[PDB]
Amino acid sequence: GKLPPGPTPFPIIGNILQIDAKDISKSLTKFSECYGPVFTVYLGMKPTVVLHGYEAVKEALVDLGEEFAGRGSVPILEKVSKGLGIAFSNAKTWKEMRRFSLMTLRNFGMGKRSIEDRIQEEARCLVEELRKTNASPCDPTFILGCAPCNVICSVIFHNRFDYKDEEFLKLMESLHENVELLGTPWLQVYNNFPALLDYFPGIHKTLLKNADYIKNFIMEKVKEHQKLLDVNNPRDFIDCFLIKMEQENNLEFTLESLVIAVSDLFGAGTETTSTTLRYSLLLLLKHPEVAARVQEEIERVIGRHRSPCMQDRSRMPYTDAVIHEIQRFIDLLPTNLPHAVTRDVRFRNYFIPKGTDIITSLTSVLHDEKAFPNPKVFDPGHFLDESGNFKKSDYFMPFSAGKRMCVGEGLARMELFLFLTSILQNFKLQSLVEPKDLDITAVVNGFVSVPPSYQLCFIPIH
Ligand code: HEM
Ligand SMILES: O=C(O)Cc1ccccc1Nc1c(Cl)cccc1Cl
Repeated sequence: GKLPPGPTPFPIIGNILQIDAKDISKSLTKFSECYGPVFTVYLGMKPTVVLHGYEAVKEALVDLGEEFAGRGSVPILEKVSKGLGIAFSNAKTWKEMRRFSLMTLRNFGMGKRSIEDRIQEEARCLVEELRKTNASPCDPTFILGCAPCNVICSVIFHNRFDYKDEEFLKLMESLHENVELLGTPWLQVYNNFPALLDYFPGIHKTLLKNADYIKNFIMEKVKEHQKLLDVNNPRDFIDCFLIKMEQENNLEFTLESLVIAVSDLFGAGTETTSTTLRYSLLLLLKHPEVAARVQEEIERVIGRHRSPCMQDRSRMPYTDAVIHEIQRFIDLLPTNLPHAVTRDVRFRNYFIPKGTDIITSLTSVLHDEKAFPNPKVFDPGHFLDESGNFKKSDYFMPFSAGKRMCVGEGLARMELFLFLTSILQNFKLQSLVEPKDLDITAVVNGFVSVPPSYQLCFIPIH
């Protein structure tokens, strides 16, 4: 019996007034200092168990993986998914979509053209459009959003779009707008106070219009794929899904579920990778010696006359340590994505009833002071041994862990490695201000820690 301890909840509104509206993780870490690694908080009337620290997070997500494999409250967004898709689905529907997606999203899961090849083509397109900035000051937000989005287009539709393509920009504008409107760390909130929906219908209204533009953009391509389907040679996510439908026995596979599953991948993989890439460049501007050392490794291992490839990563410990350090340092999703227990569970000396929402503090793992000495300081050394070789850490958990762990983790890491090295191989980064005046403090917008706005010049290396 009994839920974990926690701050005394004021009637109806819960612990809201005790949580920093700008930085919930910071609040969760303060609560943990006086309630321990496992505590409860109220985002309204319903209790939410918070897991803080590597041991608690790992014990639940990994050791008790099935119990914590549920997708917690994610209002509106969960509703547009209609219990289908991957991110907000649960039980059998989730299991089948996730299994299908993992098998399909392998490097060579969709024919002879690997996911790596697709990312390499995009890395070249990214370098080309950066050349078009002609070494003038520019905000990289747009182009850095296009590349990741195009990578997903390539793996889903087997097609990429020009960075000036109307529908594509629209897709990104529809994706962006939708994630912005439906942005908040709590998330559990829209499943609580209905009066707020009417006070601020703006956030909830355009979603049907744009999330439908997304669903419509996708459905349109699906129809095109059905006419060109080759059962012996599927070349993208859609074909593989269409084949799974043709033969089948699976009622979980419909054109409706395909559209939603594709919406999820786009939603989960576009903004995260884009933000990480944008934050990467900022950190390189902030610590130019890091950028210089990565370039030294690029020249020595890859050289100047060929595109970087995944095989290069194992031979580039410094660059790998830098990519790991960027993800750990930026802590993209401070509180992960909301989980929920799939059944009554006795976690340690506490009892957690089925359906209870769970929040895991990834910030507490990624910034553990013992696993990463001086955790608030950017230092690739956190992933380097005394001999300059790459050093793994069980605390490197930016993609989460367990049964719900990021489905596109492999794809994301390839994108970071190939885009960053292709960028540093072809350009020197020049900031308008000195590193000492460069703001690198993140501001959590929705679920994501985004870097402050900045501009830079991409000076071609020749
Ligand atoms: C730097 C980029 C990325 C980061 C940091 C990231 C991080 C994460 C995290 C922390 C979660 C939540 C895990 C949980 O519930 O415990 C997640 C979920 C997910 N991610 Fe990513 N992600 C990134 C890129 C990608 C990409 C490129 C794709 C798409 C191909 C994608 C697809 C997914 C999906 C489908 C889920 C939901 C999985 C499920 O509920 O079973 N992610 N991601
Ligand atoms: O699913 C979407 O349409 C995007 C979306 C909206 C709200 C909350 C989460 C997500 N996707 C998502 C996922 Cl699945 C993991 C990490 C980060 C993000 Cl933004």
